[PDB]
Amino acid sequence: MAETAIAFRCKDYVMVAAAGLNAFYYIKITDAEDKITQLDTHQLVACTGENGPRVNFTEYIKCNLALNRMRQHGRHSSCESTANFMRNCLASAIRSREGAYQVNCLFAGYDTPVSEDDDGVVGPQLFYMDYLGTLQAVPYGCHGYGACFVTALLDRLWRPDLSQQEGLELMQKCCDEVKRRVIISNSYFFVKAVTKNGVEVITAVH
Amino acid sequence: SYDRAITVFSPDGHLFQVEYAQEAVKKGLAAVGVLGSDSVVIAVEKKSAVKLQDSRTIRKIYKVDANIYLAFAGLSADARVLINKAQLECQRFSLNYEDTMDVDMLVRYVAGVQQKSTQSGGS
Amino acid sequence: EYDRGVNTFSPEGRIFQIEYAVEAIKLGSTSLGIRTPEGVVLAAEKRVPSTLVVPSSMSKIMEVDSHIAAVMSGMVADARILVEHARVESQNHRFTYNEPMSVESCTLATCDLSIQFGESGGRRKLMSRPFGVSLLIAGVDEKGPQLWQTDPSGTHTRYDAQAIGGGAEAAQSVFTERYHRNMTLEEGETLAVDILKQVMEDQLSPENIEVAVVRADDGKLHMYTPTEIKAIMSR
Amino acid sequence: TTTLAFRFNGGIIVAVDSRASTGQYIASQTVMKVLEINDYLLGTLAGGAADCQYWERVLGMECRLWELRNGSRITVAAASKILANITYAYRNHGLSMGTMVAGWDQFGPSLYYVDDKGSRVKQDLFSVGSGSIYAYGVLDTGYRKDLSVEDACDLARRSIFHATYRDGASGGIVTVYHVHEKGWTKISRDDQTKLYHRYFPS
Amino acid sequence: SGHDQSTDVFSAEGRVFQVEYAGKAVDNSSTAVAACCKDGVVVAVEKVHTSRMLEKGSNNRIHAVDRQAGICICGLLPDGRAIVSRARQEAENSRDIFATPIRGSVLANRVGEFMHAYTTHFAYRPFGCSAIIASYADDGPQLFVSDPSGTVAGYYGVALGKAKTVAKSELEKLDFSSLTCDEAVGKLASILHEVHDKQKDKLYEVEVAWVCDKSDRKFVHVPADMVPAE
Amino acid sequence: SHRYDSRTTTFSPEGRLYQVEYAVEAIQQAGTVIGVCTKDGVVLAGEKMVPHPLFDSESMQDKNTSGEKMYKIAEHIGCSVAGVTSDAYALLNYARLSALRHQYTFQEPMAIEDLCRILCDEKQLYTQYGGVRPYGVSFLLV
Amino acid sequence: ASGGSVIAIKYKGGVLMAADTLLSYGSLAKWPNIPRIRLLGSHSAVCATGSYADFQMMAKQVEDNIERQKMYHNVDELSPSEVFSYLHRSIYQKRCDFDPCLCQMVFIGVRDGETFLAGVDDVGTRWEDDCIATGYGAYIALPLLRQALEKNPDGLSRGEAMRILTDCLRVLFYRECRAINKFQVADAASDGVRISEPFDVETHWEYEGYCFEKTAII
Amino acid sequence: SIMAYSGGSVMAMAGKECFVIISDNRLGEQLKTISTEVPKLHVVNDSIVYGLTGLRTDQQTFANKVQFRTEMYKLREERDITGKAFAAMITSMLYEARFGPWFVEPVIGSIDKSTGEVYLCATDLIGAPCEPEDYVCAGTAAESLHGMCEALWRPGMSPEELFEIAAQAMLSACDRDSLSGYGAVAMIVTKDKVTTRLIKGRKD
Amino acid sequence: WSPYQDNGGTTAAIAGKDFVILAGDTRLNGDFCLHSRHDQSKIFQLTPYTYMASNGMQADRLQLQQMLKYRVKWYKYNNGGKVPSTKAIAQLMSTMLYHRRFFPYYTFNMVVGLDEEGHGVCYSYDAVGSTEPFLYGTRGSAASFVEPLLDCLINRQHMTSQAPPEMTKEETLAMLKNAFTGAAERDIYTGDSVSFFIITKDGVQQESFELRKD
Amino acid sequence: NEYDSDITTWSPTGRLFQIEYANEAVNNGSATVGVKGKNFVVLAALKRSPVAELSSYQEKVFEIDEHVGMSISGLVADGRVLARYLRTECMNYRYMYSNGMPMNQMADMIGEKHQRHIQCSGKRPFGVGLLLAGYDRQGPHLYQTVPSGDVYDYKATAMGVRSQASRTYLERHFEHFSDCTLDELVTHALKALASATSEGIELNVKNTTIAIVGKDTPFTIFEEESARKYLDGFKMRP
Ligand SMILES: Cc1ccc2nc(C(=O)NC3CCCC3)cc(Nc3ccccc3)c2c1
Repeated sequence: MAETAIAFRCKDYVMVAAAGLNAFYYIKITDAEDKITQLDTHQLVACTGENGPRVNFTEYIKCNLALNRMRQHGRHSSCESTANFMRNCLASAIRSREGAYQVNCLFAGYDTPVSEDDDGVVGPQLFYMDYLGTLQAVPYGCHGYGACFVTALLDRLWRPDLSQQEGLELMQKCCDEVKRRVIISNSYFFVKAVTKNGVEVITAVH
Repeated sequence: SYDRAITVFSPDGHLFQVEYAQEAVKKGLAAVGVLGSDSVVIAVEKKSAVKLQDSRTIRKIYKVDANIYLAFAGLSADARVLINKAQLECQRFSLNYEDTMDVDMLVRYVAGVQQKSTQSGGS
Repeated sequence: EYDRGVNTFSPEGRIFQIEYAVEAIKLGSTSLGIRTPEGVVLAAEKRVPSTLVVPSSMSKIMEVDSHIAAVMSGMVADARILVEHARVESQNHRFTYNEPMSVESCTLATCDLSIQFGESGGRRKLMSRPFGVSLLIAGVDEKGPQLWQTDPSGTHTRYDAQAIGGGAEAAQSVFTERYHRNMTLEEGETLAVDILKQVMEDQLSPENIEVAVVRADDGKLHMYTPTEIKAIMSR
Repeated sequence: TTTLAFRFNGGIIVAVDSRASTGQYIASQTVMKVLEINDYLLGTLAGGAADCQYWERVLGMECRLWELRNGSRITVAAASKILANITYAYRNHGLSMGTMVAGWDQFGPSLYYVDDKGSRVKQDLFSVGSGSIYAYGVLDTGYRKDLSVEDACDLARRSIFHATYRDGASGGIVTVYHVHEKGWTKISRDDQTKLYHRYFPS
Repeated sequence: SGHDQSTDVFSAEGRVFQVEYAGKAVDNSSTAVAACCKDGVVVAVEKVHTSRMLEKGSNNRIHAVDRQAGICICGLLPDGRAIVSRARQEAENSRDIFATPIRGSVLANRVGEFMHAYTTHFAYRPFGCSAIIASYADDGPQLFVSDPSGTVAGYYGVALGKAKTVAKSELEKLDFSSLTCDEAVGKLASILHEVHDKQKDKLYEVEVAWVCDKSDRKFVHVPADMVPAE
Repeated sequence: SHRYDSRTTTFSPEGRLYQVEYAVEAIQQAGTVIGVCTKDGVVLAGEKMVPHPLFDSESMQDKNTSGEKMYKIAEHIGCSVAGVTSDAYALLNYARLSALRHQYTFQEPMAIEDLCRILCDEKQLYTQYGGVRPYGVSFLLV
Repeated sequence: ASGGSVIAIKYKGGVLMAADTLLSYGSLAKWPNIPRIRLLGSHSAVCATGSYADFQMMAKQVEDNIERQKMYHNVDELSPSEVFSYLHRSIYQKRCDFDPCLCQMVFIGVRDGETFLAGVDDVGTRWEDDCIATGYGAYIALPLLRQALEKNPDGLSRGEAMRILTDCLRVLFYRECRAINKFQVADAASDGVRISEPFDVETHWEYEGYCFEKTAII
Repeated sequence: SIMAYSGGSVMAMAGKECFVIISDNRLGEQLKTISTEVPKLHVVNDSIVYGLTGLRTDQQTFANKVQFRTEMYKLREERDITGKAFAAMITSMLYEARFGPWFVEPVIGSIDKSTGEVYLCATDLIGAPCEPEDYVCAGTAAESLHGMCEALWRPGMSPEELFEIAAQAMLSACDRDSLSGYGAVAMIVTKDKVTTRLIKGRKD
Repeated sequence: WSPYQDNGGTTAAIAGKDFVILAGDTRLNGDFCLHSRHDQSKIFQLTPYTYMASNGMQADRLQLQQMLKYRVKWYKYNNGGKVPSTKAIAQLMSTMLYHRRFFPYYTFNMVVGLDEEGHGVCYSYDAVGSTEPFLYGTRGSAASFVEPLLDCLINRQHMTSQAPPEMTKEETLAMLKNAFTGAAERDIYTGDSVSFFIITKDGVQQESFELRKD
Repeated sequence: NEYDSDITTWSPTGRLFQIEYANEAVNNGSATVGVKGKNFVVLAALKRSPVAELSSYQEKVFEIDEHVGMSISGLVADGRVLARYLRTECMNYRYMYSNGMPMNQMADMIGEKHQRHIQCSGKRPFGVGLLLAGYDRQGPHLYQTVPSGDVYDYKATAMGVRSQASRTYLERHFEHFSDCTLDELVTHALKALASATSEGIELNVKNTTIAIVGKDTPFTIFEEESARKYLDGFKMRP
């Protein structure tokens, strides 16, 4: 909630960005900590929360996806399947003894035909995930204090057919707005993108 | 539950169940592994082309992990169970230590599982 | 055969499974152990199944701790369980008492694990059979160099010079002579090498056997390399 | 309690004070806040002293078991992962421990911070404890990667001293360790008041 | 064949042969006698010693179960000790859950039920001993016998062991209505001495216990200087 | 007692499991069913027992879930059985449960190979553990 | 049901332990004819301040242990020190299970000459001394008992101990709200422990400063 | 509270041989609208349509459980589940977690394809059923929905008239509710056909 | 009802060159009364060369003493009659104190004894077992009154004078007697008599020192 | 024989052959002798002699408590298990009552423990016999336990290989053991142990252990160094 995560999906890509803040009660431990975990070749999650639960949840999900790929002879899972698996994990956590994962997720991915018989999703996919186990497909989503600040901004400026460069400029505007309006210092924003070629780490926007 | 001693010693110091499992291995498809300067080659017998099998290819060499591959001789279903155990062990290792399991670590785990199969009651 | 149970007694009073597991030891490779005031020496015959085997992958001598080594004879697959248990117990002793664990205590823990076999499930899952392994644990502690021997019956015995495996009786016959209380470490090493020579069907080479030494003055375990074994032979 | 550790071209520098204050009263002035996990890994004491001591002893036992089973030394990434997993298992049990794992494995130097809630972060510079707010001010201002071993040790010693001078819960003897490829060496152990007289003569 | 290897198997004629073998083991044990004297119960057993260096009182076969109840063992002594432990558990359960001493008939029924449960399962074998329960509870003096088969029977006078028939015949000569414990102790000791063969059991001792009004209804051993010399 | 234990999950001097072979022999006497996998569908054709004149048809609605020889595991999965039919019903229920559990977890249809694998581990488990007889049934999955 | 204070003092030849025969239910003096001193074994006695149900259960558990051990095995009866050790361990085990025996017990015993006197709390604290007191006897009677002990360190005779014990009982009746003038004294000596019949002490209420006019608030 | 965290409202109304079930589109976090295109209706079969209201994660988990149960029922029992049996199954599922309750509140409408009888149900979070013959409604705008349905509903409505009444009631109830709105989605289920419609609403 | 109770009292240890001086005040008190003036349960002998001293709850330290004694006896059984060393007992005490971390003993303990070379060593612990070695140490109610005094006379800090020679048994005993005498005149929960244990290689000797009774 | 393969099988003559086989196992162990005096109990154990250079050590005599010890004969692992159980029970008793367990109660507990393993199908009898030497308020005690579960209270006894000679020797001097001093008791036990050795072996410190328990003497084991006082001067005079 202190750290703001942004994501928006366009015609040919999904761009996500995650603040790199890590703090101890008022002290900035570091400002460059990547909170975007790549799950599959064309899948990633931007997670907001404290380091422990976030890392444990992302590593659990990634390891389970890898194990499924091993036991299914390298068959990559669709974005909806992975999103539902994460949602089931989060929902099961909230009724367990160890408690709920205090992690808010923006899950981004690109679906490609696994074989010639495939007839599923082909475009990009974006999912908003609450820590309680909420899952919703959205054109754009945000978490953290600046989230609302970005959301209206996106409602003002987002278009379905934005190009990569114009999307980069839009993400730069969103990060600038978060830096401008949030008292919590989010100096660096760790932007990544998912396209048909996989995951790219974008350094221009930060 | 059923935990009768199945693998027991014989009056000549032999474990008959282990010898019979080895004999079952002796009737399996052949497999060879060769170690090179920068490559490891695994070849398996690939029983035959029945003309009735699926046109889609299926591998008889199994990917336990991104760096570790396995081939077997013997009973196919027991081999599949062992391979599933090895894959789960690799994932648990890479989840408890953040590092990928070495080949020797996984081999030791598999050998330990096979050993425990020879000393557990009812199995 | 399942005519008799695993807990049955022979009319002579011996447990059938334990006596059958003892005969499995004599079908294994030969292992040695020499205790001297300068230290304790472990020697073992590798007996690799082929020349393509990496000889280091069939280590007959395993390190329980920096001051305790163990050499096995019989079924090497079962010996791994015993050595892992000994390592865990030694690490627990170091954790709890902040001191190296004694050789006798390590052997006690190994035999405590070994004895837990049977068939009655009840509350605890027991082993369906005893271990087909005889262990030879060497070390250096506050009582100097100590050598102990472990049986499948779970009975530990402190020894001065013990040999297990196929060439056991011949090694003991050599032990009756040519051995005293105060041999030097080099003399013990040469004795072990000669005894391996006398009970080996194959020819002795630096890579054909495995030699380890725990020194009294150093207090640490030292695995010998093939060049060191050749240096021992060249004497 | 003030502890710091930073990574530079030449390895890792760890520095600690030696004060334990049970609230208002000074319990001891000789506490060892650097916990020598092995001859190649170092740990730090902060928070509940008993928790840190017990769990880093557990970590050292697991590292030794790893070495015995596998025949090779454990990596710092795996060693820090063991402590982080243990701590995360006990995140609802009220543990109080903030440690740093610093080591030189086959991939060069590496430093991790592990809190009492399972967090495990990997950066080039950390300060832990109630005096960290004073160390960072002296540490962030003079830190640079191309520091000499003597210069890095001086910077760490000066930062710990400046932490002990203003923080009432920090003090005692400033101790400085250096972790290099061959392991670690206890670089220095200097009294804090003598450090004041050395840094501010006359 | 295989019809006599476990207790969970009936024979073709409706018999459980393992229980009969346990009873045969009981029948090869040392002789014991007991008498209910309308004012108390007196039990007397013979202990055969295989060594002359045994301390006096070794291998006690009579054990107090409660204040007023005791059990004599005829057969395998360790099995009798297990049965005595079960009887002691039964007696203290009554004193703790129901705040009353256990009645002799109730204790005998509990002992019989405990002994019978080992004759119905394949994983256990029947006890190789018979239990003589002597009680002086609120239901008066009581003398019961529990068979390895688990059946219990009340007696005025009873004999068990190798020299059973002759001891029973000697017991048939008593009145049991005018008989008192003071003379019953001597009568039982004399019967045991007379019926015992002196050329096969060289070392023998007579162990006598009783619970009547003279001991405040407490099951104790006799004073040492009360049984006859021989 | 251990005397009457048949030792189903034990090896023989030839490394062969006699219970598995006897189950295979049992399946040999079951009705024949043939599967043909084409490019536009898969066909299952099986011989059912001669209809007695007093046989009655269960007046089930939705006459596409289970027949006398052929059953539906999921909307995208079907199967045919050969062998002990009563053993086949339990495994069919297990397969349906596994497919619906996979749909619960991932909200996608289970892969045919995955379902085939998951119910094969069930059959394998009874040949190594438990000390009971294995399932005497063969499945043709489509 | 709760019991009042218990006091005990060692004299030259044995131990004396006094307690009132009253169980109260809050401020209600519910039962004035309760024998609170219970005999354990053939050598010891116990009396508890506080909950009477917990004391009943603990005394039953302790007495069953002695008799069963003596009866089941041909062994000597437990010494008073051993009985008190078992009692203390049982009380502490109850405390560690968060089901404490909410009593403060005074324990006396004599065997073959050696005298034992001890006290134990509901939480596991145990101690031994020449004078023990629980409840308000710890604040009221105990200073007087200690003074009487220290005025003659060679040892108190039975009459001297009884006199100071009755004085302490009189003061307790004066100053303790939940008390009655009816007490029992158990005497542990070489032959065994003997509980006396209930008795009362003589009181004084005729001080000249106690009159109506001097105490009046006009 | 937890039931109003996600917002949302559902209402079912009974026609003659038909029923109209309508849900709002808003999904939010206690004030903030996460999405405006999240209907809460679920189709079990050609005869039963039910909606869930409450915590959104609980809505999704309970919907997955119900889908599992209905698919297993249709596999075991070679037939479509009926409305009354489906409502009873939901009641049992909700009462199993009586002390760990799910935070949903279902609204079930069903019709007999052969008879035409209409069955409505609306249980509590622990499964306490409620089967009237006019209408059921759950959600944050439950009071306003009840008022509008009480004021507008009549017994013998046609599918079109019933749909208009339901749409008007839903929109007017969402206007007075801050946690519901953004249009509506309606399903008219008759004996012969099923129609799905999306109804204009305020963007507030 | 609370499962904890503080019985007061204070202990103090000073480690010499070839000896250890352990000391504990013999006074057990309850809520507001005084249970005994001759309580000797504070100091417990584990081995002929190792002692433990506990402050706080009396029942908790009795239980801890029993656990330590039986662990030491098990160690002796499992090591061929070899008695555990002082450092081994210190580590065992730390481990067992931490094992009850969630229901801690209400004890503050010190383990004292001789090293392998014979030189005396002291160990101090918190409630949950945080061990720390030192040459002296005071625990209990009067620790804050006597620990700074031991700091001034032993470390000799802020003194522009040559350090006096290292103290013998007699001077250390006299210093500790002064410390307890000063503590008993200002702390209300300590002081009826002090038990001193002087631990050397030639056995251990015991001494009793009189204090005020108010 | 078709009635000896199981423990829960009664012989048609009323015998349990598995327990008899366990007794045979006990009869093949190293010889040991127990002697009880008026205040002391002395155990003598015959350990393996070295083969002219090779001294093997195996622990047969165990210390159970301050007042109790025992000597095993037969299966060493069973003896170790019984020693662990007895030590645990002694520690439990001394914790509850702050005193040592009485010897009669201890013997009853060992008997019950032995009986617990002779009636269940999934159990086997302990192939070891024990000689318990202790002291309590009732004076010296000397017990012998067998795999069947019987516990014998003995003035003096022996068990192991060729122990009939030791027993028949002790049957001539046992009635005087109530008057012999500690040294005389040790000499009697040593003579009994020497009566059980082979022809060409004489008792000496290298192959004999001496355990002593008394009224003011905690159970003390005597081996190579400490046994010089009792074995250096000792020879069997026929
Ligand atoms: C990386 C880091 C940076 C600053 C840290 N600062 C404090 C700390 O106590 N700061 C004081 C309070 C606010 C200002 C002064 C504590 C930390 N870790 C920690 C220590 C012990 C237990 C658990 C965690 C830190 C870790």
